[PDB]
Amino acid sequence: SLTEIEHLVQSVCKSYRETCQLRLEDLLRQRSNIFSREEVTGYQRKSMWEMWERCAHHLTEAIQYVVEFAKRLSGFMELCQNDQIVLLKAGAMEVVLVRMCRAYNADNRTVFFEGKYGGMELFRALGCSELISSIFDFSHSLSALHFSEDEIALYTALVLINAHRPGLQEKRKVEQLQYNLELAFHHHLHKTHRQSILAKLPPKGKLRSLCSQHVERLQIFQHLHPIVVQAAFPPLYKELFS
Ligand SMILES: O=C(O)c1ccc(OCc2c(-c3c(Cl)cccc3C(F)(F)F)noc2-c2cn[nH]c2)cc1
Repeated sequence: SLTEIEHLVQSVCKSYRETCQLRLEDLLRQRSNIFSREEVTGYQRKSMWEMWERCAHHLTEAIQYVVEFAKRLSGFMELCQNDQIVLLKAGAMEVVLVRMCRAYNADNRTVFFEGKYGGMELFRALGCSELISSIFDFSHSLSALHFSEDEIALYTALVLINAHRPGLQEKRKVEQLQYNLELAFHHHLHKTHRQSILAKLPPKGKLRSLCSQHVERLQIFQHLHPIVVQAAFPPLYKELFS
């Protein structure tokens, strides 16, 4: 079924376009819009816990857009609730981290944060310089790929739809969706002469490690200074918060 695979491509790309938060052309056009030294100092002088509150809410919103992305993938809603949650819990943050490279400018090592670009020194008050370096380095490695929007869409669909996540109840069902998405992805890369990015994708385990460190830090902050979540997905909220 040739056009069926081209269908799933069009349905993944449309779900991505509807949930990607900012258009790539907006992010690229804003690259010259950079925080001043005075603006950077204002961020650096904020409380740890205020910068935590800002970052936690940006990350919560980002996760919620990823959940909406997943929900709009043909086949995801047909999975059982348990498996939907298993996949989102394990992979939604991984997708957020991947999505970050669109907002990263490798020319000057800045990210688009709250309306302008700035470097990692913007986040000094968080006292997480190791994790922030690891996030910036990761986005720096991905930015070298010059990911197109469809490549990020199909790749992040596969970050989510991974039949190897422990605890799946209907594994064959997740496998079917996974194989169809893998075919869609490989067909698209062939069509665009972009198969060369396959060897350049992050090693399996690299994204897992960075996300587990990231989520562990967020859980520590949340334990010390809980934020109020505008909760839209009760079964998933219940798995992350306590
Ligand atoms: O609207 C809903 O109902 C809703 C919204 C977000 C949800 O979780 C966000 C999240 C966080 C996070 C974030 Cl973003 C910010 C602060 C603290 C955490 C913590 F404490 F959980 F670590 N970290 O990891 C995830 C995650 C990984 N996979 N899925 C989610 C869940 C449900």
